[PDB]
Amino acid sequence: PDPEFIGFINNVTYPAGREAILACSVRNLGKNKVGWLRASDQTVLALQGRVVTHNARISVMHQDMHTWKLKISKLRESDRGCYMCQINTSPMKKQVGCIDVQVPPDIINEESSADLAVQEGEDATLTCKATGNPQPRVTWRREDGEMILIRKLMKVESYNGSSLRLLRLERRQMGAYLCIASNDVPPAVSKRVSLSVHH
Amino acid sequence: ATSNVTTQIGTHAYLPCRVKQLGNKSVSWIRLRDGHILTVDRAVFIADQRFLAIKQPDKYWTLQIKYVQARDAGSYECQVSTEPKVSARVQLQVV
Ligand SMILES: *[C@@H]1O[C@H](CO[C@@H]2O[C@@H](C)[C@@H](O)[C@@H](O)[C@@H]2O)[C@@H](O[C@@H]2O[C@H](CO)[C@@H](O[C@@H]3O[C@H](CO)[C@@H](O)[C@H](O)[C@@H]3O)[C@H](O)[C@H]2NC(C)=O)[C@H](O)[C@H]1NC(C)=O
Repeated sequence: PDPEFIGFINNVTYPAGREAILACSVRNLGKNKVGWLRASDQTVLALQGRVVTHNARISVMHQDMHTWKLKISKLRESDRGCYMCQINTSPMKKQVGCIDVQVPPDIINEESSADLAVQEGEDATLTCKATGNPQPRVTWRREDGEMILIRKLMKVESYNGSSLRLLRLERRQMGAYLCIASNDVPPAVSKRVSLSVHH
Repeated sequence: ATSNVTTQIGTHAYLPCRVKQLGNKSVSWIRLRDGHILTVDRAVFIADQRFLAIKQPDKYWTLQIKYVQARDAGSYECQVSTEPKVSARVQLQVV
């Protein structure tokens, strides 16, 4: 009779480079048909057992008459999002499966501080811009282990933020600063930025 | 072409696909309000048989909606199955 879904599409979380499979199960499909739509950019992916998109990483598979599979190989971060399995009943029936594509942190040297020099008592902002999914946290600490000095100024052994803002610099504050970028997706990364303070 | 098509209730609407078909890629129509897949090439997915995809020799496609009703008004999108897609919208106005 009227086709219906068996369970719900299971949602997946993979690092980039892995393969994602979304299974859409239907009972009594009859003469109806199953289509796939990528929801983020409303792109038709497949219709029945045929792939529509010329994206060569995406395919569809059908063995058990009830289960319709969407496969995305070598997951890219832009594949993240939800995927609609449509049954052409009237009114339409649909389920959605979602892909979380995790990306490990990466610090961009172009948009991040290189070794810099400042005159004593001047200001100096160190900055590490980071990419990743989830968006990576950025932590600033001194390689030698001394506490950084920022407004309460006060002594902290770590600062969370992309831009470490140092002002009224004194001679003690010269040396190597680490910015660590992490998002619980391994591996965390760090950039080593060296600050020199002239008299 | 045009992104605004006006059609009297009860007459056939012809929605231009304002994007050119490239090579052997497919041409598909979707309804934007619900994401409902309508046509893929000449295959009609939606059960409503007033919907028809017309393939022209010069690679410019058309979505025909026979006997337009008020409920048909809204935005439609033509898309060519490159990755990323090439797409163009059409507002159908019913009068
Ligand atoms: C995979 O994820 C989908 C989607 O989940 C939701 O949307 C995402 C964008 C995220 O924001 C998620 O955090 C968010 O929860 C799950 O689908 C949802 O499943 C529930 C079932 O618990 C659906 O609710 C029901 O709908 C049925 C009919 O379909 C009714 O009979 C029930 O009474 C109940 O209302 C809900 O509609 C559905 N949402 C969508 C958009 O599809 C899905 O369950 C999940 N997969 C698994 C295996 O958990």
